[PDB]
Amino acid sequence: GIEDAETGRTDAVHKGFEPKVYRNIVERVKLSQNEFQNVTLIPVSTIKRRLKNDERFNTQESDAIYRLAMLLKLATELFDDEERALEWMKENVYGLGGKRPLDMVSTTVDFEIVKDLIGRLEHGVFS
Amino acid sequence: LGIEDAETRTDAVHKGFEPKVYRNIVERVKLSQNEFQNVTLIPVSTIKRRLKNDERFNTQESDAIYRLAMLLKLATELFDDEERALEWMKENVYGLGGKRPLDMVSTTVDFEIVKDLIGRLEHGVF
Amino acid sequence: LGIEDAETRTDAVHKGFEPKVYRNIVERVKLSQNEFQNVTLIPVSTIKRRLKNDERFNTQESDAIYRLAMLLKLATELFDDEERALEWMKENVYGLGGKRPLDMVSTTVDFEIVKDLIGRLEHGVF
Amino acid sequence: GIEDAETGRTDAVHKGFEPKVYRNIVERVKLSQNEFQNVTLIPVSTIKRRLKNDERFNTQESDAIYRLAMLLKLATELFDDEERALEWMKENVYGLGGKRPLDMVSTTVDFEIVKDLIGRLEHGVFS
Amino acid sequence: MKLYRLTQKKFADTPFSPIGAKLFGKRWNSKGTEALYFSESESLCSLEVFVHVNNDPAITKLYDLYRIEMPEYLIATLDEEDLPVTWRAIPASESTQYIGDQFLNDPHPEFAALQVPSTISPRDKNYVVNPNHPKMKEIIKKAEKLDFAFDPRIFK
Amino acid sequence: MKLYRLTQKKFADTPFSPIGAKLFGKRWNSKGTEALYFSESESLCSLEVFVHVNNDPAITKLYDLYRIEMPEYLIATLDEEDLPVTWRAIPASESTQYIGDQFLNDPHPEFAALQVPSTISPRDKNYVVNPNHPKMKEIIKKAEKLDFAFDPRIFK
Repeated sequence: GIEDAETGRTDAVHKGFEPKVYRNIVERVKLSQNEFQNVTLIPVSTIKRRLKNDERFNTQESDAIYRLAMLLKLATELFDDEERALEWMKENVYGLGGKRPLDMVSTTVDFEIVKDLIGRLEHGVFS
Repeated sequence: LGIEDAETRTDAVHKGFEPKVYRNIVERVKLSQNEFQNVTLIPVSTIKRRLKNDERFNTQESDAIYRLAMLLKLATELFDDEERALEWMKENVYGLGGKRPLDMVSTTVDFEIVKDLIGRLEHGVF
Repeated sequence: LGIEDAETRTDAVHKGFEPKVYRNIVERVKLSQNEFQNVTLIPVSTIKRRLKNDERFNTQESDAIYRLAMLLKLATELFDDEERALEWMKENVYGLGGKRPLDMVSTTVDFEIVKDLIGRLEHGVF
Repeated sequence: GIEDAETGRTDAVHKGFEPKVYRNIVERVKLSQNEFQNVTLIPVSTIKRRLKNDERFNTQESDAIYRLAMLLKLATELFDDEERALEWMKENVYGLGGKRPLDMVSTTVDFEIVKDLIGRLEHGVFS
Repeated sequence: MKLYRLTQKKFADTPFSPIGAKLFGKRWNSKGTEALYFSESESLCSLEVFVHVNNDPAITKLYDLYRIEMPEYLIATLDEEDLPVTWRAIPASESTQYIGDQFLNDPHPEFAALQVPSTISPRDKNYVVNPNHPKMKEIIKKAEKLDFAFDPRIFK
Repeated sequence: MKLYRLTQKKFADTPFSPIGAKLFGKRWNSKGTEALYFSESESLCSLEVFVHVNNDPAITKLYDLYRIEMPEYLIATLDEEDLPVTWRAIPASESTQYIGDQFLNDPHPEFAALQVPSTISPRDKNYVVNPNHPKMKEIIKKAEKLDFAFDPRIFK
């Protein structure tokens, strides 16, 4: 249950996400550097500096990226389709008070709220 | 007891955490400003900056503080005693890879891990 | 009696009207191809073109034919007799500005006007 | 109850709509010449020829334009707002089987369907 | 039974006029037949109308909600077997029109309302009421005007 | 009374497990409290879940609908006065959590379900059921799996 050989998910965040992770995410979620900054609160200059110097993202930045990737995973599990997961991630949600799920990965509180919403939807619990 | 320094709140993190909250929390968990820095990944000089005025902490720092408070409340519900809660929070556990629960509130993922651990302890697994 | 040559249909207009419908209708209203041209604003040569093959009329022409059929059915419900319905359709009325009901099916607006007139006659205003 | 002095609405269609009507409509409904052609089935070349030669639209073309203008009027009466009326005109409607109201002014049958839908919505009748 | 109707505020002077049904009703009645439309709940009543205007989240501001108490003894029930297959077609089938017409234009009306299945959710029932029934005026006198509690932001 | 629940097809082996309520329930219960969520109608049941995914008009293909018959004698009713003002807040108030918890964790349970008002339409009632009630297994045995007739194209 470990990614690669020892990276896993916990060790990956503290070791530091490689910029390839950011590249794959920005290609899969189809969001610009400004939109990535908006969802993860990671400065645009920081992203450019990581990409050019081939420097891995730090642990708080990697934790932000992790919350976003976990949102992608949970939504794809919800819809059994990545495209519908993305549409819903960019869609305003009544259970989030009108905020889209992408706006709910900046902190851990919003991330817990959206995770519980996804669980309720899976199990048909009323919100 | 969470009402004493919290609103039982998602909006307070984006609004920013008031310094009174920092004071009350670091006193109830009985750690120094350096220990607070180590556990929340918030530089001690940043604590000093916020305390210079009555300015609120930014959303990420308030988020770390919220993680600390949630760990405290969950452990207190677990042991049904706050002293036992702290006495377990400051203890290195083999389940957490040689890290104390207090070392598990710097990141969202470590927070999820320590939450799952507290939940399994509530199940009373032996 | 509308079932005899109609589907009791919005889709048939976009699909286009079959020539059998044109035949049955011009016979039940007893008008020549030139009279059909005058009432539906459909050139008689276009009728000949459609009749050359079994091709259907375009949506606008089928729309005019539908207006004609709807006038017939509404007047028949009004007088409770199809002969009286035609005998009123081919009559210049002072209410329609010296134009017969049959002259009121070339355009949507004139169709609305003659429909409102038939409705007021159903109310039996004297 | 007559527009201008004698134009009204019935006399206007047979007399022929002036190109100013098309100009005002395309400015108010915010639709291109291609979209106007799509909703009224009037050829684009015909529209250009009317506009350049200062020729009024013929009676069938004016009847098409009339159905569209009547849709605008009835929708604005429905919402008491022209902007909401336009949004709904460009919006897919469950009562129209998924077609937007703009697609329902090409013939008179679709126009009657949409008029009755608007009436039902005004009086709260179920469709 | 508690039945819910809604109509635009402009019609507040005559909220239960069968005119809308006569002029525009297509599903359970044909033109000229007098009818009133009610629903078992506020939510179904609201959906039936607002689905066609789901782009406006403040549609409620143009409308007024009303509720009546319909005695159980004058509520009749249809049968699915009599219901045709196209009863749920967006181009309303004439068969439902005529079932409703038969109920609504019926002289000597024993029942005042007919339970029909909702086009949106057939297991939840709408109710078509004949105004020409004798014991309806009283029901209209006892009617209560409600404030909307349904949330139109459901349609985002 | 006929009560409607829905859950994703993947959970068909255990449709009435209170696990979703325990792990994710926020409105009428808090984490760890076992609960089941039902609605008075298929439409309200469907809305409560699908409003948050109203962008997908084929959401029904991921879900399964179930219905139970709840005896009237073990359905309890709340009072509006006990209900707080923030009960309808999207950040679910802890007060509703604890009312539900008190009902659900109650030993010696006389009633099996509590009638609560829907967050979408308060006049239409959802029902929160305690699985720990004695006369529930039978109700789960008699449950019927339904095909969805609600139309998700309502959300366009």
